[PDB]
Amino acid sequence: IGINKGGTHEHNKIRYIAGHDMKEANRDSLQVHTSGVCAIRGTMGHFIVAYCP
Amino acid sequence: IGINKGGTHEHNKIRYIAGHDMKEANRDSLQVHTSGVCAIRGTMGHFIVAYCP
Repeated sequence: IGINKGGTHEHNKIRYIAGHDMKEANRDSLQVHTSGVCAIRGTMGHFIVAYCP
Repeated sequence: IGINKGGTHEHNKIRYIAGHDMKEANRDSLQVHTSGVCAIRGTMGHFIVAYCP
């Protein structure tokens, strides 16, 4: 998470690559959830850390 | 619910109070849910009434 073609500190941007070309997307649409509705505390880099039912 | 600095019967005006001021918000985002999603019937004032699994 959190790269804008370079080092940056923010929480409204996610990167992915479709094919062999890099792309963009929005972090606010990111969601991780088990059988029940789940929530995200706060993450940085490759890892997503949270509580979850 | 349903107060816009005065009495009104409506479905798209919710007030949330941060600090010692008054603020505007939309009722459409009001959702109550346990592990399963609940069902809102229609409410008035300080009270909520609903079915829910």
